[PDB]
Amino acid sequence: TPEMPVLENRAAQGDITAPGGARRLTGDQTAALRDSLSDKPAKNIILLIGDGMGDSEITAARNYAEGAGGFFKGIDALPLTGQYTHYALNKKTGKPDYVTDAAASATAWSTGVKTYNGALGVDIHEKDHPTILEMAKAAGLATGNVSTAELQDATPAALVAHVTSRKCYGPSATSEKCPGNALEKGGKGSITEQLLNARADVTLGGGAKTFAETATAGEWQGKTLREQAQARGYQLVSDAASLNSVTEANQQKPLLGLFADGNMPVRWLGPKATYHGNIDKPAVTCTPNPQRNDSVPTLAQMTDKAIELLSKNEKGFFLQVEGASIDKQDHAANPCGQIGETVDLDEAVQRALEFAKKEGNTLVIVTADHAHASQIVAPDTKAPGLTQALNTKDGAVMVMSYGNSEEDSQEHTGSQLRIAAYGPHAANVVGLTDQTDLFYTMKAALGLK
Amino acid sequence: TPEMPVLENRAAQGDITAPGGARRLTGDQTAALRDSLSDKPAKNIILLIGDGMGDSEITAARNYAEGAGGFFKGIDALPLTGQYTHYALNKKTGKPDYVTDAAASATAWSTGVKTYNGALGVDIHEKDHPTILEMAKAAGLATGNVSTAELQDATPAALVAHVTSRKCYGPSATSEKCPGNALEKGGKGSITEQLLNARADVTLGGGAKTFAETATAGEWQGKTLREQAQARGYQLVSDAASLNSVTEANQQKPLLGLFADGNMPVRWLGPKATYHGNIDKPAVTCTPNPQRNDSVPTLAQMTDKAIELLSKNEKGFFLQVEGASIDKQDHAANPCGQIGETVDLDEAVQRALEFAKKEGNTLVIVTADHAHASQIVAPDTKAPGLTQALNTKDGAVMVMSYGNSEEDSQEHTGSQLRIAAYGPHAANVVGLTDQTDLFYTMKAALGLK
Ligand SMILES: [Mg+2]
Ligand SMILES: [Mg+2]
Ligand SMILES: [Zn+2]
Ligand SMILES: [Zn+2]
Ligand SMILES: [Zn+2]
Ligand SMILES: [Zn+2]
Repeated sequence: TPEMPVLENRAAQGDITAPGGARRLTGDQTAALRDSLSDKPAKNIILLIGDGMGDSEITAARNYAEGAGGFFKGIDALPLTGQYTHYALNKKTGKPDYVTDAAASATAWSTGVKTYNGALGVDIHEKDHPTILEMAKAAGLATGNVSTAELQDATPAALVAHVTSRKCYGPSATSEKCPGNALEKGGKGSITEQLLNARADVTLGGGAKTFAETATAGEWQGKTLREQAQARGYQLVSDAASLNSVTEANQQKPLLGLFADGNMPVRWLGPKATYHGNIDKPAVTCTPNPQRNDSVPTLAQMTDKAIELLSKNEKGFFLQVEGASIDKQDHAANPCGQIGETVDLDEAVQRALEFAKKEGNTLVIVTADHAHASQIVAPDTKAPGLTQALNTKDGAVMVMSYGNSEEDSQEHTGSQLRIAAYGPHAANVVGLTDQTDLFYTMKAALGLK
Repeated sequence: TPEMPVLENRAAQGDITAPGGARRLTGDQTAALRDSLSDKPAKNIILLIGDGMGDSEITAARNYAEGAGGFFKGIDALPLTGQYTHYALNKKTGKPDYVTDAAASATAWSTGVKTYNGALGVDIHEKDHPTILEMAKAAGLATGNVSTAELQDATPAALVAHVTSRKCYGPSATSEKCPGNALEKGGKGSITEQLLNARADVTLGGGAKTFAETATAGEWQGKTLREQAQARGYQLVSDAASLNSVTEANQQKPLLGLFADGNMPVRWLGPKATYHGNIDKPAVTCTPNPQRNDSVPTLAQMTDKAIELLSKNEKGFFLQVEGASIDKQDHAANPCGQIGETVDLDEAVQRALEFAKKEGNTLVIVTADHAHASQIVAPDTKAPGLTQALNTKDGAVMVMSYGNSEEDSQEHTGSQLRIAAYGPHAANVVGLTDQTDLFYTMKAALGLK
């Protein structure tokens, strides 16, 4: 069919010190872009969330990994781009809370309604709203939700659970934090419980431990959430090997991948940024993480199988893939960790585009939930916060900075950030939009009511 | 002719607390976007540089001025969008310097070659390269260069001067800082002298004092740079009233507007951010600047007249307009002063679009040289640097942070930033591009050799 181009090379054209050497473009876009514009309907949609992966996160990753004139074959390759707003809401006044958390933002792009920090699937009135995933499942479409964080953490949970607070993981915490939701108290239940009820075809990530809890009320009272899964049809896999033995993954044989007690281990090791570290200490070179066992699947691997299983549905599918720890390491002021994670995601995003071009009716979207702390500063910056110099692909030093908190956790920031898309309806992310528009853009491309 | 739509409303559709209330989109873009793609040649081009106005600077200003669900009629209204890279070069190794200054960046978009921080119109070998303005003048097109900074400052000087350091304002400093350029030493000369030789039709800004210097060598030796200007044909205006009396402005009657000794006064007052200021001090509300005399033209006012004068050329024109102090107040950790300047810029950008739509073959581009320091943080952020909470249009507090420097000057940052465009060839800004492409995009739109 009329193939929509996917940016093949936005890397520098040559000698960056020479005239025309640093150009990313080779010729005029007008035609190429025009060939990317389609209001055909998406058969499927894959949405890649780089948790806290704003433009600075992207630059620092490219800069370190592929060099300043380099180019991410996935993240940088989506043709249509824009910047979106992601403000949350103050619960009491319903006023904008300029800086959102994982909870409110996820709810935003999945239900189309703004909310307060810490909420999952509810508007500020605590009223429920159906998720893009739920709507899909009803339409007969296959659903998938992948992530490197515990499956209970906001971003993935936002598509299946409806709770007043995000801390309402499983049984124990919900009873004493989300009573109105508590199963025993007559509510729908904990995030975990609600996820198992949700029943999406493919659900992979960490968070094994919240499955150790036993239900209190309900049909499965007494038994651990784990057994309830199995008992209800769920195939349980815990490693690369078992993950590959799957062939079918459908409403009767849903796949539940629990690859870590909590979050999946980080891709790279590197010390954490320190006070004056860019000046008092040697420049860092990132290293692979010894701890991460070779049996723990990688985001791209997870993304790959999901796609392979999900693609079987004649109607189509929906898949959320999250590279969660970009944000986490960003909170930890740990460059190597964070950068490596963005790389991890780029890899997954590559795997998504590859399929996007072959199939031809897919919508690929890459973006973040919000902006974060890290900033690329000058080698000699003498800062008040946490810094650290890194040796980049170019053989140059690059200095990173964390200084928007004295609390030991570096904070999110409120800046608008990038949203790139490729395929049918990819046009709706261009210019300035709001994260809730993302929701509407998925519903309409997918032709959902 | 086929009119290209200019984003009329990306404000929220309604109640931000309700489902679909926070949306900026009202329908599908595909067609509207289609109707914006043209490879027709631009008759003219207007380039709006918000010095240091990256996405965080845009959000903070829209948040405070128009509210989070608000929309900038100028800045936010340009249909086509993308993110570009602006790294500079190390002079010694020709390696990437991840964080450029005003000088190198300006040089990148105007000549099309990367350079080291502090250079104006030279590559790292100190070899000269023609500017887009210079090329335009030769092509027979009208030229204009507008700024709120002293005309000598990098951003506006980059289009007419070729100096080893940006500190080579006029006579004195050049002799002792850019010997190879110094007139008497045989060189082309100081930035001022080079500007006066450049002879662009319209040149308005600040920097009156560098014109008090007297040339040393040359035809006009002994006399002050100012008399030389008059002696050569320049119409010298110094206020709104004189600026409006101009009718012609061309090669024989070139206009030179010097509206301030140095930089033009800022638009808004507001105190400077302080340590723990968001917690220790009351929330601030910006105020207009009392100092700013009513006779000092405003950026939009200046942009307006430039356009009016420049529009007279049957061939076309080229116009660089810079809102300079966004960056200057940003260095100063002064939210009210910084936001005010971004607003000041939006006003001028509106002017540009207004014309852009009427004429029909204009290319408008709005962007910044680099990213800067400010960050929108949480009301209760307990930070190491400079903070300050402000009362926004929403009636909510918005906290801003400055903490990438213990030096009393807040630093630039290397993050990739937005670049929106409207008109012929506006497509070439979509996706990831590099600041030097911007140079090639102007050259081909304007059909220059
Ligand atoms: Mg997450
Ligand atoms: Mg400037
Ligand atoms: Zn997040
Ligand atoms: Zn976070
Ligand atoms: Zn600057
Ligand atoms: Zn600056």
